[PDB]
Amino acid sequence: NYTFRCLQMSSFANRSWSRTDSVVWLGDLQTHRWSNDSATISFTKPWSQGKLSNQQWEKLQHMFQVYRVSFTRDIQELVKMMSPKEDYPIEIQLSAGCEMYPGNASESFLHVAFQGKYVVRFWGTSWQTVPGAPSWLDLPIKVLNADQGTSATVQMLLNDTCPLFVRGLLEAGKSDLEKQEKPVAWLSSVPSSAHRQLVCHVSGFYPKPVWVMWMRGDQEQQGTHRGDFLPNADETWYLQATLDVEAGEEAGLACRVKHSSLGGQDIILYW
Amino acid sequence: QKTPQIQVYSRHPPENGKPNILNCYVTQFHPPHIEIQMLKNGKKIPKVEMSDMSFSKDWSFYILAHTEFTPTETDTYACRVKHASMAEPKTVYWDRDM
Amino acid sequence: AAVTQSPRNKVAVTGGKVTLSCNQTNNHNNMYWYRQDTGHGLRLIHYSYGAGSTEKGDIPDGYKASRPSQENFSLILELATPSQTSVYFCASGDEGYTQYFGPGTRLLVLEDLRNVTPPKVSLFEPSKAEISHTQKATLVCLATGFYPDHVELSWWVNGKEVHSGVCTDPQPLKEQPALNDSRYSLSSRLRVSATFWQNPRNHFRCQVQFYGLSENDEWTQDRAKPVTQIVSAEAWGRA
Amino acid sequence: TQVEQSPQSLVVRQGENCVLQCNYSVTPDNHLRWFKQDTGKGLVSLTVLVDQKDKTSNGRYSATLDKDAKHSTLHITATLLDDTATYICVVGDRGSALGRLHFGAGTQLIVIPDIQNPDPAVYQLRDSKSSDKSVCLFTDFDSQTNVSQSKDSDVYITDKCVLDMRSMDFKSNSAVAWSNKFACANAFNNSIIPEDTFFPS
Ligand SMILES: CCCCCCCCCCCCCCCCCCCCCCCCCC(=O)N[C@@H](CO[C@H]1O[C@H](CO)[C@H](OCc2ccc(C(C)(C)C)cc2)[C@H](O)[C@H]1O)[C@H](O)[C@H](O)CCCCCCCCCCCCCC
Ligand SMILES: *[C@@H]1O[C@H](CO[C@@H]2O[C@@H](C)[C@@H](O)[C@@H](O)[C@@H]2O)[C@@H](O[C@@H]2O[C@H](CO)[C@@H](O)[C@H](O)[C@H]2NC(C)=O)[C@H](O)[C@H]1NC(C)=O
Ligand SMILES: *[C@@H]1O[C@H](CO)[C@@H](O[C@@H]2O[C@H](CO)[C@@H](O)[C@H](O)[C@H]2NC(C)=O)[C@H](O)[C@H]1NC(C)=O
Ligand SMILES: *[C@@H]1O[C@H](CO)[C@@H](O)[C@H](O)[C@H]1NC(C)=O
Ligand code: NA
Ligand code: NA
Ligand code: NA
Repeated sequence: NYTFRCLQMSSFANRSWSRTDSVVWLGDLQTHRWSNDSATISFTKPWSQGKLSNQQWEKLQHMFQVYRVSFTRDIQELVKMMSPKEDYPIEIQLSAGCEMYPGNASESFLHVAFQGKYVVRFWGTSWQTVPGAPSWLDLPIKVLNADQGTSATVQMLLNDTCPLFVRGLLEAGKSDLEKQEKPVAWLSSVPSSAHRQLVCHVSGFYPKPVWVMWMRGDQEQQGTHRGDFLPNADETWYLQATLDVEAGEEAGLACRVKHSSLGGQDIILYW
Repeated sequence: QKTPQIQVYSRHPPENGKPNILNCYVTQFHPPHIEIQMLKNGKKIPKVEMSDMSFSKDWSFYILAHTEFTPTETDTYACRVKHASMAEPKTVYWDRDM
Repeated sequence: AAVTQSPRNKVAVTGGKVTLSCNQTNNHNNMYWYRQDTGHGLRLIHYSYGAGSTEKGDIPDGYKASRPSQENFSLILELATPSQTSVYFCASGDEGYTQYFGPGTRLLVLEDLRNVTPPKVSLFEPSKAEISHTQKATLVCLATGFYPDHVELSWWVNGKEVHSGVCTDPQPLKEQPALNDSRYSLSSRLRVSATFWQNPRNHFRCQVQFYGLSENDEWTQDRAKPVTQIVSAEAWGRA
Repeated sequence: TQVEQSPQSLVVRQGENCVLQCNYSVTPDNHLRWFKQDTGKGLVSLTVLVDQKDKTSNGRYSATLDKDAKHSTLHITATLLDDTATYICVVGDRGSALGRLHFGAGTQLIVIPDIQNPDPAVYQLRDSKSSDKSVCLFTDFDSQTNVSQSKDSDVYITDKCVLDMRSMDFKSNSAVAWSNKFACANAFNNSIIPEDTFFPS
């Protein structure tokens, strides 16, 4: 199952100044970038056009080019309309795309956040507010839902274009999507409010699923704390696993790493 | 206005004298306007590469800075961030042991 | 969904204050002011998304907008200039794209009011030669000596306005085309059947609404103040 | 401008068809409206076109829109005198109140009325109050005839003007002449008037 996510972030500093920047993800791989400074959407993979013909891509891009300009003016007009309820600066984020399931099934979504809070989605044939959203948004929703042309275009974009485009991406991008990159590990230590803290560093692995445990022989140390997954710049992952121990208790300890890329040959590092 | 988390880590196992890549991962901030610098001995490294800014499930922003570096016994490396959520710039030093 | 404008016609002097009003009983949030000048499409001056909101359009300079209520949207010319001589259109709408336009307001801004003069109106009765030759009867109305050219000429039979059988000159003509501020003349015809003209219960009236000075306007000349007024001339049918 | 109309003006005879053009660069183009504006009057909507390739009709008016070419035409079938007007193309850039309207500058149509049964004549009419004052009425000439402005500075002559007696289905041209000086025999000497013009007395 892969989630395709188009992420738009728009800053409005005052009546005149604004910028809109977009990134596109298929799972955890970036497929597109669209900087405010650029007239055109940039591919960040050789296969970013999917299975769309040049004419189909050109047509899709043109729709987005009109959208970006139109969006910018509409927000500025909605601010005037709700004035002085809402003032600049304003941040609007959109998260749109589809999740792909087996058997040619998918679900599409278009979620909108205002000043960092999810307030609005497109659902069915119209815009709606979601639970918790402020009441003033009822007027913008009324205005947005008057635009039958936008509703018809968005319906087609979510229902048809997104899944068709993404199915093509999954075919074209298969060998990047299914890449296996091996982790490399190393050990280190620091003090921690006392006691020592051993660190097992694991870096360069893809895809994300990984297993890392501190161990004495065959005894999995239950005090092992996995950190967050941190990205490397080359579309691999970094993770560290810590263990709090007593000074002089380090002997016997090892760090074991399981990953799909190692083909059963685990990494074992003895302190 | 959420306050930025800063995590500094090397791409490869660090070895004094060996070229490597240093990453600075800034997360959980908003609004998205931010200044990120990577420092060698408190001096701004030139030609630092930035990823495109993105955001998470929870709508908070994140971005990855990275730069080539050669660790040594003597030289200090840090990532310094200015963001409206903070009165002063925050500096997080690279510690190879962490 | 109806929209009205007042005044419908205004003669003003440079430096004076002019207010154009638009009223709208549709409970529309949104109202819009435009001007129409020959050689251009309508151009947006100011608009409003509700009471208290005013927003600059494409050509706001020299105009102030005011939206005191849902019903009323005003365009205020604080210091009127000749460049603001135009036809002004107000419109209203709800969340939908349709703008419902008012009937328009004609504004003329003169440099000076010294030459403003109301018309004399005369009604000329049908020739008996026409009646015997055609079994039709043409009345002619003549408005003369007026300045500027902001007049509306209409025909009334027994207290009700008539349009059928009418034609009014598209433009007033200048009485002294050599002179800078020539006075104007305008003619209109009303043609009816001979039997209609011959019926002595038929009362015919030609009316000219003249637009000139207001009550508020200063007047320093000896002659009567040439205010906005109706001048008319009438005749009864007869055998 | 982003909305251009062609022709700028045209003259047609009653009963003829004509076609008016609108070309625009407005983006996006949600809908296109045609207005009719009679002299000194307001805007009367004739049709609105909304589809990528659209066709509409409204009596003798029909219209097309091609959003790919950014082009619209308005067709008037069998023109009548009352079609004399300015015809205005407007493009709305949104399907909601967030839209701006982009107005073309308009096309002026003049329709020359068809005078079936001419009977050119010059009549004298007397003032209702002071019978010493009069005007001369040149009437019932066909649209071939042109009325020329005045020779003397003290003599006034109006342009021709068609009236329409609707209940009788009857139209007639006329022009008016008067002077502070002057007889109706001599009033329209500066005009090429028909030979069979009736001068009574
Ligand atoms: C999303 C899935 C995409 C997957 C495939 C593509 C993947 C490839 C990489 C893509 C990279 C792009 C990155 C961007 C990512 C984020 C994008 C997600 C947002 C998508 C929204 C797309 C909206 C498209 C439409 C648009 O631009 N509307 C805009 C232009 O509309 C005008 O032009 C159109 C021309 O297509 C139509 O006119 C043509 C028309 C007329 C009639 C008809 C009929 C069939 C009915 C006769 C049809 C057509 C319209 O009617 C006309 O009004 C319109 O201005 C919208 O309002 C823009 C904003 C929409 C989003 C609003 C979000 C909600 C914000 C809430 C804010 C509240 C804050 C208040 C303070
Ligand atoms: C597009 O599909 C929707 C229903 O799908 C949901 O909403 C989409 C925008 C997308 O997010 C999907 O993944 C969702 O599952 C259709 O909406 C229905 O339309 C009918 C009549 O048009 C209406 O009676 C239903 O109530 C709608 N369903 C809901 C949940 O509101 C829509 O018609 C489809 N449009 C086209 C053009 O295919
Ligand atoms: C983001 O991109 C938009 C669109 O290109 C920029 O808006 C344009 O800015 C230029 C230069 O200031 C103006 O001449 C144009 O009128 C603007 N275009 C439109 C369509 O309005 C905007 O300035 C960019 N934002 C930033 C902060 O650079
Ligand atoms: C609007 O915001 C920008 C960016 O914050 C700022 O630099 C600029 O001074 C502002 N412009 C105006 C006209 O106020
Ligand atoms: Na006045
Ligand atoms: Na104009
Ligand atoms: Na006659």
